[PDB]
Amino acid sequence: DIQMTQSPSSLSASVGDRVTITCRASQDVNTAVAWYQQKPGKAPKLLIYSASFLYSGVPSRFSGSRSGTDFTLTISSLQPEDFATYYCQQHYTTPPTFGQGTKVEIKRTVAAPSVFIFPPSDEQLKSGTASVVCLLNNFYPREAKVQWKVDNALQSGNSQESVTEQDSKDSTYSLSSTLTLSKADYEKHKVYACEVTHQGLCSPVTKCFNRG
Amino acid sequence: VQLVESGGGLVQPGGSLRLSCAASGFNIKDTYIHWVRQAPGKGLEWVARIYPTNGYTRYADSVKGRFTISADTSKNTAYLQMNSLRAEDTAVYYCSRWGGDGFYAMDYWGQGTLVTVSSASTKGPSVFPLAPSSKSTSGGTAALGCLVKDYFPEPVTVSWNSGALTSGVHTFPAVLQSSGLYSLSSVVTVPSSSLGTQTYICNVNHKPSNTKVDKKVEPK
Repeated sequence: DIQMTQSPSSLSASVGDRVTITCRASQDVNTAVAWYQQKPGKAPKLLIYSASFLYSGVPSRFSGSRSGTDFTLTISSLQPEDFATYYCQQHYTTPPTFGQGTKVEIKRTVAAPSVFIFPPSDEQLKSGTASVVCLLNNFYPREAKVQWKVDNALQSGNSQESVTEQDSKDSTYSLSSTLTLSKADYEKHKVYACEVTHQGLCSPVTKCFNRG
Repeated sequence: VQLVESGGGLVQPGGSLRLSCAASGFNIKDTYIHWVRQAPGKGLEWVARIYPTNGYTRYADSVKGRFTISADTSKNTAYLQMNSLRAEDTAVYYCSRWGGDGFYAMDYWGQGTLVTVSSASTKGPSVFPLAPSSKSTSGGTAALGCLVKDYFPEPVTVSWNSGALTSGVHTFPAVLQSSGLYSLSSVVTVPSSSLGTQTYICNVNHKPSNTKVDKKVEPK
């Protein structure tokens, strides 16, 4: 079963950079190699077939190359819409096998999150659980910190983060952080804040509300 | 050309499932068909294939003897009988096709179906609005959303004003609560100049619990 060894496993490049990804087959595989791009949630799209040919509907900026057992996909001018994992596959033998794949993150100018905080709904509160949601919108880089302060008392073990894969147009990210509390527990406090720390901020921003 | 995976969801360890791959726009006789699989956060592992004319299949060690690919030439369809299922075979299940006779790249794929292999029960999500701030800067940009909470398994699909509102939409990847249940949110940012006037409604689909909520996120 031919192995396919992929380099790198991750890559940040900027818009209008040439980036290049290499794939090394264990045994020989002729021209028997295809290059597919998979976007978040979406299924893989063919980019290159037979190592050097540019599938129909694949923008010219993509290109492929074979030097012996070493295979090279090249993005001549990287575009935000290029964000994806890209996988090399050989089909010379069964099983056709894949590289572990290469995560291409676009690299743009440092961007400050917009923060919004959302009190629990009336209708959840009637079901004896309280969901407080802090949102961070359209920042760069993907690296942040959100802390939760109830009546200025810091919290822990009672919040859960989730980050969007990098937007395709503006190369930015967004983050959701969720504090949960029994209606019982929630009603024993008034000042809900979430502290947010990020590169684009020369000071931590806190959004807050009072229960009322 | 189209390939449409069906018959994938939740299933007990040990249990059975039969994935359906519906072709249109080309005869499945004239090509090979593949079933490639993506475990959560992992890469593509190829799983099996078949030349619908003869029915000559090939399978991967991990799945040999346990799974069984077949093809109904009449309905233009391919099947994956899956048996002795376990935590290992919990992944997305794509169905693809080799090109012609001498161009053996995989040019067309389904959208994929999530197969989750738990014996935990299916559970239907509640939806709750995330209502735009009163403060509303003065007229710049507002946020608003739907929280979607306590469903099993994945996946959940959220749209907005039924497909009519796409720019500014951030449907977060779901997070697994210690309860063993899922919750995400979806948020859209919009001109604070328009909170009353315009209507914003999130459409929540969870097929696992045949759920269609159309929640109208009002200011407060």
